[PDB]
Amino acid sequence: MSNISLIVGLGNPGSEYAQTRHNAGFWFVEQLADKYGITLKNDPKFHGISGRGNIEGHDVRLLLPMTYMNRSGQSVVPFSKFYQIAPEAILIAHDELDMNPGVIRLKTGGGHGGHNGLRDIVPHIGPNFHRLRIGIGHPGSKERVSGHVLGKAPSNEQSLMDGAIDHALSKVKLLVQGQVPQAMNQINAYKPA
Repeated sequence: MSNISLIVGLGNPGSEYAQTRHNAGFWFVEQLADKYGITLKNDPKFHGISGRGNIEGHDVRLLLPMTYMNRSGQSVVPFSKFYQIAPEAILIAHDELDMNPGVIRLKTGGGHGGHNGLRDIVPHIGPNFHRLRIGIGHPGSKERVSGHVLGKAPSNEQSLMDGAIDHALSKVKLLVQGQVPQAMNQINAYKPA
């Protein structure tokens, strides 16, 4: 299998969004970057914040689109094209309404599932990239989805999501080493302590 060589976190820019559930992907990638001492720098050519460095023996690029969520493809698409990174070598971390806080899954392929960041990406690179689906819960009804994803979780739910993210961070070594089925088994088996 392709090694994962580009890890993208989805989210919105600005301090008013930094703690909102829709930035779960940013939380994952920011934490990963700091764990391996990869510096995320302003990258206006690709409408994002990006870095590059060694993660467990492999040279990996990290990307945070600064386009706002619904326009994420304006960063991800030209970045991945410029560095000639195939979709199969890309992992995209994002919030997942259909899983609860504390649930985290690695998925390969498929569509956007209504996620408006993924919606802006799949059309242009196709579906065959990996996704880290970070459960943020669903608020009961369709009307309250926007307020849920653009709001801050309470403490209890935030701990659960943080626990799930910690767990996936510990499996990034398998991902960058090309052991995607192993990583999928091990991520998808997580349950909180």
